[PDB]
Amino acid sequence: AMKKVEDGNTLVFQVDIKSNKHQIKSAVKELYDVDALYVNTLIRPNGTKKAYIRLTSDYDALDIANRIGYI
Amino acid sequence: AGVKTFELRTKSKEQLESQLVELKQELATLKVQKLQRPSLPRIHTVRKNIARVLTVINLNQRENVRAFYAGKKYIPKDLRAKKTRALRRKLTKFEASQETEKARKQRIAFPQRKFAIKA
Amino acid sequence: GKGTPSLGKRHNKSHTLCNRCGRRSFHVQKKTCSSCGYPAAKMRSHNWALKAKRRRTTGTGRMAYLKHVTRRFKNGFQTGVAKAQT
Amino acid sequence: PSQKSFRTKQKLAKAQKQNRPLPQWIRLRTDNKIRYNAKRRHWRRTKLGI
RNA sequence: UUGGGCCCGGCUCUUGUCUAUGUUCCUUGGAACAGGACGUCACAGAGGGUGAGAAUCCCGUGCGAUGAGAUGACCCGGGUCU
RNA sequence: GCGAGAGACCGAUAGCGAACAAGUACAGUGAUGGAAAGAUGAAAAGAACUUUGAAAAGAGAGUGAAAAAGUACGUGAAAUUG
RNA sequence: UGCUGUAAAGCUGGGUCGAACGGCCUCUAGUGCAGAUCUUGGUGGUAGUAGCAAAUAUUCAAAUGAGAACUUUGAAGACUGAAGUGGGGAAAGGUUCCAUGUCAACAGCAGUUGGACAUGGGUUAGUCGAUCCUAAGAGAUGGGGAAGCUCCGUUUCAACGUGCUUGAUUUUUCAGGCCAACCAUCGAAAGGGAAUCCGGUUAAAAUUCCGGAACUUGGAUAUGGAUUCUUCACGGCAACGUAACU
RNA sequence: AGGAAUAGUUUUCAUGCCAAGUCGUACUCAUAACCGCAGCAGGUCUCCAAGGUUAACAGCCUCUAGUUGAUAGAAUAAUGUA
RNA sequence: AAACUUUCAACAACGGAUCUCUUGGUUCUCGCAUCGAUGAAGAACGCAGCGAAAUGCGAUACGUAAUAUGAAUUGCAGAUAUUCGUGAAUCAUCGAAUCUUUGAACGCACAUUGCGCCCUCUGGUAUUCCGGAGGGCAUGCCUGUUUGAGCGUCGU
Ligand SMILES: CN[C@@H]1[C@@H](O)[C@@H](O[C@@H]2[C@@H](O)[C@H](O[C@H]3O[C@H]([C@@H](C)O)[C@@H](O)[C@H](O)[C@H]3N)[C@@H](N)C[C@H]2N)OC[C@]1(C)O
Ligand SMILES: CN[C@@H]1[C@@H](O)[C@@H](O[C@@H]2[C@@H](O)[C@H](O[C@H]3O[C@H]([C@@H](C)O)[C@@H](O)[C@H](O)[C@H]3N)[C@@H](N)C[C@H]2N)OC[C@]1(C)O
Ligand SMILES: [Zn+2]
Repeated sequence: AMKKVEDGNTLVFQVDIKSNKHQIKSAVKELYDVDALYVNTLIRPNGTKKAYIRLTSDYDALDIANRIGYI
Repeated sequence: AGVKTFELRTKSKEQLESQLVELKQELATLKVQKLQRPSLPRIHTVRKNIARVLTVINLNQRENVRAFYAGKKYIPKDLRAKKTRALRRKLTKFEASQETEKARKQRIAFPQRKFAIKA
Repeated sequence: GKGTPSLGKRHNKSHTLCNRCGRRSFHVQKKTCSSCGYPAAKMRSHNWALKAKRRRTTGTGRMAYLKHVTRRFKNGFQTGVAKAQT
Repeated sequence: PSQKSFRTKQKLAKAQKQNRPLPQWIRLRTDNKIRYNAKRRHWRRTKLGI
């Protein structure tokens, strides 16, 4: 996930299993003030949902991840 | 410990919902630190603080509706007494005490006397 | 060839999971659970199978509501709140 | 199969979760009786029956 | 011969608080709750716990005392206005 | 079903199938079928340390009233075996 | 170790052991085992025995390691021989995938190896499927049976639209005009069906990610073009042509 | 039905703008990942298909790709199996 | 004579009998009447600082409120947690709440996390198109309301 943060401008989150892509995009806009280029989702083999959120070129995923606090 | 319930009941709807926002933001920050510390007992405190704020909001709003419907003939079914299904089908006190005038005259005319023996 | 060779041709399920009892007794073609009788309104049971009644009866689950009727009955089906002792 | 339904995959995830050995700190508790997980399942020995 | 609405009681139900007298000496033992000596309480020598058979170490047991809250057209002892 | 008190009852192959994470593990497409399994010690004090060995372990040591109690643990018969 | 009794049995010396138990007078019973191809559990001889022989076949050296016939690398010798011992999938399984560590049990020899064991990681779609359609068929509904669980009927003896389009009105009201033969619903990961390709990328994902280049459907809507004084375009004998062209 | 003259169209002509939800997606598909109690010579649907010989997608040899897996050693009586 | 076999004794094995217990079972008696559309019983899936189960609980998830009480919890860790106190722990008590996906199970459907419609608010230049939040739309029957149908029928 951190390789994708570095090398694809993409942020990786665990999300609620009931959420769709529209809600995830709205949530990241409301929580972190970023524009998602797209949201790709995935249900992991442990039953939890993973979202691949690529930001637009107007944002830097590494800087957002630093501000969030996990890098 | 966390937030105190008696202090929450002094706050208004806007103060309660803004304190809710602060607590959820603080829980989200703790889950980020969870990825590295990785044992945070503090998460338990913040979780139960949210439950208390959510409880106080819901009970504050439930009393507004109860005061709104006070004395109304028809009130929402989750504000009605919930004893059992059979007890709610039972005749009311007024309905069970109804008496025909024929029966009422008989009861008045011949009441059960109070008496003793040997005198 | 009715034994081992024929046993190799078992890859089509007659039953799948039942939404009501969760048991893998829902017959696919009949659309009926051989265990609880779903989607019939009443639960399947028989007096010639008492041990089957043991497996799935009141008290084998959570009793999330009946658990507290006896305590509520004792207190006269109170309405209101407890009053602080001064 | 690769083509599977949501309900099946949900059942599969739970079965993976329960297929773990006992956490070690359990055995240290006061009056503890469990020494191992008696409900282990291996994919080739016992089938899930779903 | 006279109806009903109300207030305090009783009774009925739930529930709080409170209680006697050895842990004295010797011997065995890792441990005394064992044995021996001298006792104490007992309307309490039921039962359990505590490092071995414990009335007297702890909880209880027995005996009562004293509060609180419900509920009853369809239980009664009194007031009460009509 | 809910709350209690009892017995010339059974005492872990007995007593309910189940005294234990028992209607569990497991079997059957399915209806259904359905076990085994209680006890170190008062207290883990569950054996520091040295030494031989790749290790498991062994030998010293140690704890304990007891190791003829070492989580293959109360006692530990017979068949069978050195 | 002995003693008593014809006997069923009783008592005692020594060893082991750790919490209860016995004599006498009576009461009571789920009261005495060698057998039941008895029941459950345990254990022998057989016996280090039968056996571990289908599918052409292995060898040298190095590395690792306590330990190498069996792991890895190199060098050979072979085989499957494209109707494969190759490369993918459907059903079924469900993490077996990958990396790291690890060898008590399992891999009927072995084990440093493994689909084993332990800890982590991993499955990204408007365009691939499902989802939709109907097939054989299944099945609600006014109903008709049946004591009833329910059975029968679906072209179903029924007053069966949670209709549609306008001229607009916003007054969230109107007003008309068209109709209602058919249509509850379920039934295909091989039938029918809107639309995506190439190159690159991971330890493990890719027609899904990255780079570039497209396409479909739904919606909004601006610009240009086209059309109109012969109002709703011209040309070709024709087959027909076109950027449009109620 | 609605449309002309100093003017209505139509997004079935070109260009431009916005959006496309949910679930599946790893891996095996078999002389060890499925079913036969098992890593069982059994069973289990289908796609791709090189050179030589040849009528031939048969048999025999080979390239790409993949394996070298099936306890092993020493001998070579009888009786077997092929 | 050894080996081997057999008998006995001692110690060591194998195995789990015996003995002693027992938060279990079994039977008898006594008292009580309280499930559900106000959504039960049951099912699925989740929830803990570190959990697989059992126990508990439901996105407020080994629990929230309230009342009582009065210093723990404990395997380890830990406070922006507490001690003459609105205060540790407490299914102690319990009257207020929360209560996922379901289930008689109720918009339709269900081997699908499939498909509508209505109302309010809200994002995208929007009465239609796309998104989000909240609230709704089952069947049989009863009483009533309103809107109707039939030369069944009265009168004008
Ligand atoms: C270590 N193995 C475990 C273990 O828990 C085992 O326990 C037995 C235990 O039951 C025995 O203890 C026994 O004690 C008496 C008496 C006959 O001994 C029995 O009646 C009783 O059932 C049993 N508790 C004990 N002597 C040996 C352990 N291995 O029981 C189950 C097991 C899987 O075999
Ligand atoms: C004596 N009473 C009769 C009553 O029995 C009934 O008649 C039915 C008639 O309706 C049926 O006929 C009806 O139903 C059939 C259906 C069964 O397929 C339809 O196909 C047909 O079109 C329809 N007319 C006829 N087939 C039988 C009569 N007894 O209806 C007519 C009636 C006069 O009331
Ligand atoms: Zn069922």
